[PDB]
Amino acid sequence: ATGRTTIAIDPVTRIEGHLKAEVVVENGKVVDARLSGGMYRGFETILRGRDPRDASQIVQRICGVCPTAHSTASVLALDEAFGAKVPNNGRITRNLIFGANYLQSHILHFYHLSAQDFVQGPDTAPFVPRFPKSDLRLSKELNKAGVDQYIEALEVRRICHEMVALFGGRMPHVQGQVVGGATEIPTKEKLVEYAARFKKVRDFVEQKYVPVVYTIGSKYKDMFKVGQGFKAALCVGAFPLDNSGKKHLFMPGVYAKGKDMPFDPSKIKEYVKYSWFAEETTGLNYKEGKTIPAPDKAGAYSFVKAPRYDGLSLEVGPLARMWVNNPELSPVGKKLLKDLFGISAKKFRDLGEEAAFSLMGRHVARAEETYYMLGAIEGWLKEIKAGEDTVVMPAVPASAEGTGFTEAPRGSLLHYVKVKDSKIDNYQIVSASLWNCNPRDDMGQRGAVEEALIGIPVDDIQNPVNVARLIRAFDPXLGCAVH
Amino acid sequence: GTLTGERPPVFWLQGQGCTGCSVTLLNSVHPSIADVLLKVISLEFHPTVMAWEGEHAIEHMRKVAEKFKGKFFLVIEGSVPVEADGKYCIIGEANHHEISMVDALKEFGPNAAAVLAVGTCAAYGGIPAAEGSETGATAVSKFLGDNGIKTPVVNIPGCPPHPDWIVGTVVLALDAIKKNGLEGGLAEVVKVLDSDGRPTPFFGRNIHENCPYLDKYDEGVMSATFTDKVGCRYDLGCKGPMTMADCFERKWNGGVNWCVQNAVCIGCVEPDFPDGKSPFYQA
Ligand code: SF4
Ligand code: SF4
Ligand code: FCO
Ligand SMILES: [Cl-]
Ligand SMILES: [Fe+2]
Ligand code: NI
Ligand SMILES: [S]
Repeated sequence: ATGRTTIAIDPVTRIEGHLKAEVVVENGKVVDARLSGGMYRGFETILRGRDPRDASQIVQRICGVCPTAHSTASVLALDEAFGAKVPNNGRITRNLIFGANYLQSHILHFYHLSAQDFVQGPDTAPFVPRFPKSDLRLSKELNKAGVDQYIEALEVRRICHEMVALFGGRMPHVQGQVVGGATEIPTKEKLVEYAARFKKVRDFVEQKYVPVVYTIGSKYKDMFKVGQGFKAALCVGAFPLDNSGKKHLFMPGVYAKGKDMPFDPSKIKEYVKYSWFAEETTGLNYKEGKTIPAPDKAGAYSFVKAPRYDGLSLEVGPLARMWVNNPELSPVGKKLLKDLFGISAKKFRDLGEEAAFSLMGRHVARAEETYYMLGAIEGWLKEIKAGEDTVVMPAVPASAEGTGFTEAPRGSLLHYVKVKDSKIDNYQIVSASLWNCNPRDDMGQRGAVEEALIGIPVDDIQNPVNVARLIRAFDPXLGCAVH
Repeated sequence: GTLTGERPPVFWLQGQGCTGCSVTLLNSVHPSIADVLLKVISLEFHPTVMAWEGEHAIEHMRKVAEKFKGKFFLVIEGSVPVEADGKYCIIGEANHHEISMVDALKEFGPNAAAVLAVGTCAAYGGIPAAEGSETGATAVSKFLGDNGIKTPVVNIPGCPPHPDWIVGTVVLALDAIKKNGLEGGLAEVVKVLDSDGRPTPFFGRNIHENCPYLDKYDEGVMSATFTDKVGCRYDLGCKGPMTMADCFERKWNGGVNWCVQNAVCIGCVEPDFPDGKSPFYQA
């Protein structure tokens, strides 16, 4: 009954960094999309020529929301390149530093970035003005719970950063992770301080956050029926659970076209036809990666490269990790799925592919993962040994290479470093929001979020709220995506 | 403050930033960020946290800017890249026209009461301007000066700054303005800035000269591994001797740690950060 309207949103707000989204709407649904990351810094060229140890500080400034992820990938790459053997206690200390920021980041994302998609805030900036028809469906009581929890979450996320800083030095931008381990041995006194804060975070996650996501979701059941995209996911593994390098809290895997497959990093290639980089650099694996900006190149529309896995366009993040790993659902989630949705479920995949790979499914996965991380942190607090050394001091090699793989809160992250003459010769980063928020590849295949926008409803072109609601479900940070 | 009190309008523009300067502000303890937003300032535009989006958000800022011409505070997070006609940082689109960071600072800069350059990137160029970069990343004060824009600038550096430096500089300026009016108040703020534009309450003291490990430094007792917390950190790369900040006293994240106790100072508040403070892990 209606024809085409083309809608551009720049800036997309309540994400990190600079994003423009342009969608084509026909007859009340998105039928095409383009995502543009509009800010570039060029960390991969800034890093060249430096002492390799400097990387684990420089890279964190890619992104002040997820700096511990970049710190982790960098020190793992440097560990491999230097032949540094991280002491067991340092491995655990790193997990305590990084794990605390998963809690911070997911809480920040749901409450301070996403919740205004569903909750009306107080009648003052930055909560007004907004779309006249914002599709805010909650009762007065449940809306007030959302506001009260937004306000409480400001304190809880701050406490999470105190947890990071206890062994990490400060946050944003930790000092405490270096090649060879962690710079500060946990003391019994500071482990008491970490645990006391962790208890408050646990209580908020269990009693407020996980319940509110399912409860708000139960008022937006239509949002489990849209945003599927390719239904294809990547996990590269994260949080080593022993010193073998073989066992991780999140195990690696790929899922696409209804099938689980192994992860082989040699199958990653970064395309640039639709990205502002020199054409000769298209199609490179990260071990041979090149970063040559071309901001005037015709046809390109983003500073995000287009990563593909054996030609596939994949998404990353909590949904990806929880789908690939299929853990048990939280006790809260099981109960509320039954009570509010009529769903009997034990493990994450019991949601089914369609509901999991959806706008609201991504919010649910992130809340479930936050609960899952509580158990991991509790385990590390039992495993850590107060007073036991956490670092070795390795000499800088003249010639070496290394790759660090981990999972940032928003999805898979790797850093690759090549050292020559004791300096950085190349440094290549393939980050989480790169996998999600990238443009088309050289064959014209859309990025994960571009594809997940297809089918999104826009029944009111003057209040097209579901376009950015879909984008926010992926928790984008364009600083990470572009670097 | 109160929910019903006077709260001046603030626009927060991100150039080549990492959002760490916003995140550090969210960590403010006293006052909390909720109190800052609801009782101290009116944060009218901020892309990370505001309700509206896209052209509508830009137009809202423009409407407030016209109503409060000469009176709003402009926070800049990140550097301003000038190469390629501004194309390395596009911040919005309105009227089918892209808005670069260059464009935005030329538009709003002349009409702000003051520009607060938050973080080392905005204050001095920082990592985006460091060796190996190619975007023409420029500090706020230099960009404004090059374009004939005379609006006062206050630098609040750090990578990131401590929340107390950001909130405290706002409190200092608003107090001066309450006592003296806008022009008289900003004149009182300028009087307490150092030669790098930093407020001396926070940046007027050297880390090393106030460091708890200074006796170890003077004795030549140097830690050989990061986890030795008895010795001085100089041989491990500490830049405390060249760094002007009060971290030794207020510390970080609710007082739970700071860079020198945990590892080393990297001189993150200094105009030559990072290149003049690198390599980080040797003297
Ligand atoms: S070099 Fe660093 S650790 Fe040593 S006394 Fe100076 S500021 Fe303190
Ligand atoms: S101790 Fe040094 S590196 Fe740490 S915040 Fe202070 S000035 Fe920056
Ligand atoms: N989380 C996070 Fe940052 C992103 N995207 C990385 O990697
Ligand atoms: Cl992180
Ligand atoms: Fe990259
Ligand atoms: Ni990030
Ligand atoms: S992020």
